[PDB]
Amino acid sequence: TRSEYDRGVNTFSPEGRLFQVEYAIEAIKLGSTAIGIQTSEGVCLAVEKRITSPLMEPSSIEKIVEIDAHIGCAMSGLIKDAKTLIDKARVETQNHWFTYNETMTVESVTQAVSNLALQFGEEDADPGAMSRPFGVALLFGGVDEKGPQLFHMDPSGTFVQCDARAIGSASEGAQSSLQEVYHKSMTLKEAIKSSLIILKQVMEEKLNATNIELATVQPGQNFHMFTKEELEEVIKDI
Amino acid sequence: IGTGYDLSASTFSPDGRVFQVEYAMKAVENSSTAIGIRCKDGVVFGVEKLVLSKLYEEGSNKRLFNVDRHVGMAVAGLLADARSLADIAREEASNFRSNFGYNIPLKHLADRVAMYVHAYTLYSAVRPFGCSFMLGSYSVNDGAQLYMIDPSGVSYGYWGCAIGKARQAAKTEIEKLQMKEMTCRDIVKEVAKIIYIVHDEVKDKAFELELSWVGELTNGRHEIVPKDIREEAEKYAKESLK
Amino acid sequence: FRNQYDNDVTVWSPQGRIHQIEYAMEAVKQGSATVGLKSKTHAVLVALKRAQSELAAHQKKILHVDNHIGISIAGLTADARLLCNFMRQECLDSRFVFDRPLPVSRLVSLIGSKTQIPTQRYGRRPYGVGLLIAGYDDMGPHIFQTCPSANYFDCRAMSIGARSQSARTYLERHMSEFMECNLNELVKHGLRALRETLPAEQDLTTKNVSIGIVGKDLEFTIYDDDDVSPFLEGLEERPQ
Amino acid sequence: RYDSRTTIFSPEGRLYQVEYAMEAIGHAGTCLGILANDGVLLAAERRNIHKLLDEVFFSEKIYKLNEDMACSVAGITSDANVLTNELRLIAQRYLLQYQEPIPCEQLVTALCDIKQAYTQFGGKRPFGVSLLYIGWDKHYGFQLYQSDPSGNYGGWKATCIGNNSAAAVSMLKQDYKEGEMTLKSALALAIKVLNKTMDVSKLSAEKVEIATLTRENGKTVIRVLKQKEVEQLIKKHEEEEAKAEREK
Amino acid sequence: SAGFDRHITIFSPEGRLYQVEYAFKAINQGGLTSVAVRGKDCAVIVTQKKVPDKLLDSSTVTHLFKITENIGCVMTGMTADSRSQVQRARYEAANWKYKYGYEIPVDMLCKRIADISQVYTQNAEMRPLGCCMILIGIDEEQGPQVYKCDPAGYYCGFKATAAGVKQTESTSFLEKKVKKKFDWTFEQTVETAITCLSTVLSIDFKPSEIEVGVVTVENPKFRILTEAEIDAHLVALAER
Amino acid sequence: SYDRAITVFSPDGHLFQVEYAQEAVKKGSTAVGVRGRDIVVLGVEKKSVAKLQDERTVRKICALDDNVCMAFAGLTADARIVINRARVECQSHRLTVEDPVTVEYITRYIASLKQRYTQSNGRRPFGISALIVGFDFDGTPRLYQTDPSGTYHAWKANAIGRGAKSVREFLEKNYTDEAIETDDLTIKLVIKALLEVVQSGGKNIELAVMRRDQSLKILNPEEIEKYVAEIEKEKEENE
Amino acid sequence: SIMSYNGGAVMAMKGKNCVAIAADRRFGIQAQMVTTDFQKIFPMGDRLYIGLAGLATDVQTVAQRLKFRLNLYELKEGRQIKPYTLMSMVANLLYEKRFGPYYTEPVIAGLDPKTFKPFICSLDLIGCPMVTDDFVVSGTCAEQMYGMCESLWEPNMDPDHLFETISQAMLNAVDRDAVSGMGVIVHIIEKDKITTRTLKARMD
Amino acid sequence: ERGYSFSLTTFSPSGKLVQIEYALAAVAGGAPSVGIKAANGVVLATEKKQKSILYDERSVHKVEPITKHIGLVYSGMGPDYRVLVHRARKLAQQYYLVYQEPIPTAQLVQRVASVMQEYTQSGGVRPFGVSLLICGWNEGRPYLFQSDPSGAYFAWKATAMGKNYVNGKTFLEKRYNEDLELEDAIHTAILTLKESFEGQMTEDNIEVGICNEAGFRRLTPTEVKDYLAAIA
Repeated sequence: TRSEYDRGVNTFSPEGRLFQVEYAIEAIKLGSTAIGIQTSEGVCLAVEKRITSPLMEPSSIEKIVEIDAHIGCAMSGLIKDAKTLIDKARVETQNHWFTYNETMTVESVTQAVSNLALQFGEEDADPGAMSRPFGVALLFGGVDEKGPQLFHMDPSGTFVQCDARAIGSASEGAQSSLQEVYHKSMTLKEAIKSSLIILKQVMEEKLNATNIELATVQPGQNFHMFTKEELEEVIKDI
Repeated sequence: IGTGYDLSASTFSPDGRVFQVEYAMKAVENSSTAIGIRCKDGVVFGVEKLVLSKLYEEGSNKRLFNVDRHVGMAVAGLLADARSLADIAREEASNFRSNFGYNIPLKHLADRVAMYVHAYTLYSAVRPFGCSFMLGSYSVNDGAQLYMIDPSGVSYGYWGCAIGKARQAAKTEIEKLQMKEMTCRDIVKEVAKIIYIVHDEVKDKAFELELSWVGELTNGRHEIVPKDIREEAEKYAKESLK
Repeated sequence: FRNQYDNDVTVWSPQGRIHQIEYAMEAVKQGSATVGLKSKTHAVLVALKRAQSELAAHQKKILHVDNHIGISIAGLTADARLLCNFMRQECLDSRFVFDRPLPVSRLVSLIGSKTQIPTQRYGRRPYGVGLLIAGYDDMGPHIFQTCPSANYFDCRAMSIGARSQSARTYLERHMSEFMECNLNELVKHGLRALRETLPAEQDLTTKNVSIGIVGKDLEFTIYDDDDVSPFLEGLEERPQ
Repeated sequence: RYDSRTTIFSPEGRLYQVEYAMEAIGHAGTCLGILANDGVLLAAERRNIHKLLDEVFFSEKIYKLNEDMACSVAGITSDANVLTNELRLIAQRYLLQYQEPIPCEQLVTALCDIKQAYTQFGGKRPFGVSLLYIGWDKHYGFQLYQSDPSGNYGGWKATCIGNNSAAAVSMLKQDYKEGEMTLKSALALAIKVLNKTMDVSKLSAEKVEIATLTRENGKTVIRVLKQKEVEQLIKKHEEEEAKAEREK
Repeated sequence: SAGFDRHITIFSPEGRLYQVEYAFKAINQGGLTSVAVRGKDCAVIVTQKKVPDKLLDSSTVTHLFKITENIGCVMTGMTADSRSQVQRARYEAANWKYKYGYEIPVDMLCKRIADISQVYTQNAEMRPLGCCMILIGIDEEQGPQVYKCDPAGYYCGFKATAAGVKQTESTSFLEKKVKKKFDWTFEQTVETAITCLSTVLSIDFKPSEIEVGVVTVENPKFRILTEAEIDAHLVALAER
Repeated sequence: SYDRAITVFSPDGHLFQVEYAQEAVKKGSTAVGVRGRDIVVLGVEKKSVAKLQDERTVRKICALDDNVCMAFAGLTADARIVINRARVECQSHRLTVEDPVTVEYITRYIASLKQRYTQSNGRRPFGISALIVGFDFDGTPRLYQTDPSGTYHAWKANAIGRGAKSVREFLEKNYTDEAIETDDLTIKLVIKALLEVVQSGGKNIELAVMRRDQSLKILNPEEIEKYVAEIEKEKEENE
Repeated sequence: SIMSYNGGAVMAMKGKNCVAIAADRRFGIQAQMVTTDFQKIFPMGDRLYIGLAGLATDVQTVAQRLKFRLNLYELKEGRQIKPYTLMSMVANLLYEKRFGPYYTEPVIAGLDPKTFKPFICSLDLIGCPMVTDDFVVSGTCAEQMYGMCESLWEPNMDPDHLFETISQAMLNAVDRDAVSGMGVIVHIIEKDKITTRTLKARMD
Repeated sequence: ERGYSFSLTTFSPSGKLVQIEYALAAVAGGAPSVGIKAANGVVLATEKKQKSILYDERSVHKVEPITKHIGLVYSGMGPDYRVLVHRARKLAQQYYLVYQEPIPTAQLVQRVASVMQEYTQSGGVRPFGVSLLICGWNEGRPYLFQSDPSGAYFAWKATAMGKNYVNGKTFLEKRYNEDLELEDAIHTAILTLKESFEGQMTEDNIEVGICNEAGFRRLTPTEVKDYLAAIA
């Protein structure tokens, strides 16, 4: 009889599981597929748009956003949940650029965001905060003093450094494909080609310019989201 | 069985009893056994501690605390509960010293701690402290007192009492001991043999005995039995337990 | 349902148990194993790192809180992390107000006091994280294991987590050397313990193990694949 | 089911507690008001006058709020009193802040906001009171607004709320000539509506509670019809009904 | 019909507060009994004592206490609720003395503490302290008073009152004695109390099993009748 | 089960209270807004007042600021509350930064308000969807839809309420670049979309047009008959 | 010198079955002159009027909060406020801010609603209630009006005689001070008529 | 209908709050009390009968004064009545302090109604199981009011609630006349107590208070005995 423990996050299963947190985890699969890959030359983030109507403004739907010029993001889950998460992340990065006047590392970015996360069952919510686990899985990538770095965040608050992680509806299959398609010496161009290959194999529709949002972060330049022409260039090869 | 009435501590029974404190009684009786005896010029304490794993160091989960310099702390029940109750009692004694400027009487400390443990018995958002603890002290101008306070909240005065799975058993074999006359030297022996006979060896084996006392023998100061007197008590036990 | 007595920590069973506390206790049995050993002047924490997938890094299980005191987590990431920030804040407050390191026994006592409040009061879920505490103070090394029942034990060793009974019985076989061992000897003993936890098909690789060592003059330092390399070079082969 | 606290949403989207607060007004006394060319009035039913009520009151269903604001109440007595007191507080707070009598629409919206806040959040039962505010303002002359326990409102020139409200309002809209009734014809229409909607062959003036609002000589006067006046009006309508039936 | 006996703040059909009656029945759960008798210028309180073993300290197990230097108290029920309620009563009496500069009359003390218990039973944040109270004292221009308070916050003065397991029979015996309209001198009041207890219990108790307190006009201090005087009184009753 | 709790994830990862509040909009009324080259239009189905309702106070279309407007679908009390809060926030934003509030800012504020109203128990979500329209400082036409889930999105021409799917498909089939060349073409499109669901025409439709900072005047019920004469004329013109 | 920061002059009078209240019309800062339409006398009813003396803005604030609370009371009770309740009410309104005192010394006057017995009252800055059977003044001209109303008033004074006495008293009293003056408004109220006037004194 | 008779913040699908009705049912089971408004004053009485004459009747009083001219009686719970008396005294004295004038009884009834309906606003706090009878004289007029656990308040020429209230109300409506005198009002009140007293009222078995132009005063036992003898 699980039913007595799913009601509420502050319950413990006979197997010691957090059923509310597990449901939040599974709620990630409701979101669109997001794939990020880490290479020596940088990190690239590929996502699916899942456009509901051609009359939609594609700029509104945001699967990848900028927390700071040196770092990038990817989302899978509730739009508003991730909106609060990203706003907090940007506020935190400016907090660091205020306190230490430096660019704060991506591992610390996911540290602070996970600090905002996993706070659902915390008494400090008296002013007002999450009474429910945050329902978005986060993909953080960028370049810091340790070179290019990509971190995947779990709505439970867990983070892990991942060379190539896939979140969203097709996380299992995309991860399985990335398992054999990834090599350590992969160049940025061939990595992005492989990422769009995985998206093509995974996405429910054909790949056009309005089906993919593409992002890149390299030590040289700042965060660049691929424009329409850059997206066409990177998709015409595939 | 009272179903529908024992989900909270603020709900009475058709017979008129809070089943939460009765379940705390049950938990205490399902816990370890601790005896204490008040001598002519002080009080002594004894804990039967089961070594659940030899991997545990000796002195782990120390159970004979000392709330104040002249007040000890023996307790049976939940170790987390024991530590929380000890901490609130220590804060109470420190507040008493800060506000009133002298040592806290054992009866007054027992009254304050019983009131506080009651304050966790009758609410709904909290749970009664499911642990029974001992209060012992020796004052040159007041005397010696002993008190047992269970999660029910009743702080009664016992000459020397026991709590645990051998409550009635320890009552039977502590009744035969004459108490009021001899001092700690002739009482530690009785405590040691009592603790070593109440414990069951076929089931729930692997126990060690730790002891503590307060009195003028250490200048009204609670401390564990000295290692020499400790091994002497163990030797009297092994001789007497034959 | 007769188990209506396990929906909150503030209700007792008819037999006098808090089944929610017991479920929290069993929760840390899910996490990966972690065993600690302590010498005359050195205490080691060795844990088995786990990864979500082989294409991603292994989950860190050894956490540094202060130069002299270190912790190892096994259980929920959220609760363990919160306990870690609480530990760091308290250790700093001790260094600021007393200029002396937080005693291991005192630190574990405040840990018990902090984690008892969720067990006693409605609201916060019980801290379901098994913590292995290894530090150094006046009477030398200490190993403290804080069970998620808001209880702690002074132990010569402990393995907490998945299949930790194998390491427990390994240490039960091998007390007789723990006290008199040096760094390398205790490290290899701990590695054999984890190898006992680990099944046949798997072995303690560089990415698989995490080692944390503290001592009288040596701070709580955690080693990684390249850092565990000299320590595993002295490691023997699995007796299979 | 979804009949728990008001902060719930039925799968079809309905707010069942708010729905019940709606239908609960059908148990309240019947009160109406209509908008005349140069006057506005409130007619209400005194459902409970058994034998021994002292009638130590100026009006029961009709409550005055301000030199320009008056309303009729329909709901639980406790929530009725609370709503009236909050109406007074808000109207006079606006007067103190702005040195002008509060516009009827503004005060109505203030009440509606409070009522919504009492069903929007907080786990508090919504005010089960439906109001009929009557008043004058220089912006729109004479205005009549029909409140709602849900927190909505509407500007109406003819509206009845209480028991047997549906039939009353149906016949009222059947027999309403907008823009061409004075105070006298409006009084006659209200009396006829009461005749048709109450459970009495001959309604007594005691069971009837009428207050009229009229602006004259630069000032707005709110008066409840005195017993002599209300009895004269009811007897006039009674002989008018007699005239109608003898002609028929 | 039923099912409304779960919350203190829930009105059952027919407007019956079940849980309050549940607390009143919990008063009896202590298993003891107590009676109070008042004379022209005296008020005697006597209560039974049950000792499971000699192992307890009889000097601390008293069931009657002293609120202020002239106001004494006796009560029964759950002993923890008993001591909490006497602590609250002493707090209230001290606050009254602080604020108003003169000793609390028995009627006002009962009224205030009954108001406290009413507030307890009116809001669902409190278990309504399931122990009944009997308060005694002397007041100028009115003489001795005996007042009773209950968990419901219902307070009333009594010429004679009772509580415990034998409430109804003790009250019937009290009525049988008071209908004879006799002056009830101090020794006579004490003996009526002892006879009531002995007959309703049918035990003819040894003098060591009863604690007695008395307040008189010549002795406004609440005097706990010591072993010597209770022996004198009740063995005199025996021979008388 | 998992439905009667605002902040409890279902086993399949749904906050069912949020989706029920979202569905509550579908029981409102059709409200379609289109943004043109220099104009933005709001077409809403008007409830035909029976005999006595004062149409002056049945406001379905309201302007938050002189540079933004909005139409709502859902419970009117919630819409009134959010209107008051959002216009108060527009004024406070002008207090803080002195420049006119951009449509993005006010839409983000509305979405955040709805979201903070749907993340804790004891607070029922705002069961209203609002179409935000207006021009920025540089006069760019932007239109936003806010969803009771607390999210917002940029729509070139969207419809909400009952029958919003039919209007959506109609706009998909008829929204062209040349259909917004002139103000009259945008008007023709919006009245066509309206009469798709409210086929009675004439009354039961309200329109509002915002040009490049004209402080929009709602089309008054003299040229709605004129504009529907134009619509019927073009309608018999292509057929 | 806080009184001199704006100044003012008010006086209240009663006669036989009638009341007369008079007030200054000047508004000006402690040194410079600005306007002459300041309202120190305020209608708390058909036959109730209150005169205020103190800081100009403090006067207006206390008048407005008084009107708010008085309309609240009138709506709560439905009856006309009987002037002794008004005097206690104004005393409370001033006193409830003892540690933050409004440096305003007001005055009231009226008649009993039932027996038509005139009543006047005086209030202090921190709110000391006071009632006189003859007269009361407040403002910057307290000494002169006090003295000459002591030397001029007679008991049981007829309504026309009441108007003449108040007019002469207020004019010849305001002739003796400068910060308060340049136009005085006189309000005589009787149970039958309310004749609102403004006596022609010097404009200087 | 059962799932809604458990909280004070949920509306029953058909009617209204059921906990209020249950509080009213608790009220109707209390001690009978009758109040009568005469031309020149008001009278309210109640029965103090209780078993175990050991009880001190003088110890507690069911009729208490709120100020020099306002008195009240109840029917239902005792401690809730005491709490209501305390709150009413505090409110009336606050009004006195603010206005320095004896509190009109209409405002007192309104304020006490507000305070008792406050307990009905939210869950976790039960409504008062007590109904109030308010007697008062002011502006040459005797006022009689009833205050409800629901916070409703209404006027009464003469009413009676508590046990057997329907029979008492029928008796009153078959007895009361608008030109009743104070002494005859007391006679009618004692007769109303009698027709369902069940056990031969004594001087102390009942408790009656009276209010008039000279304020409110609870009748002393001697006058109660005299009136009981006069009625016989």
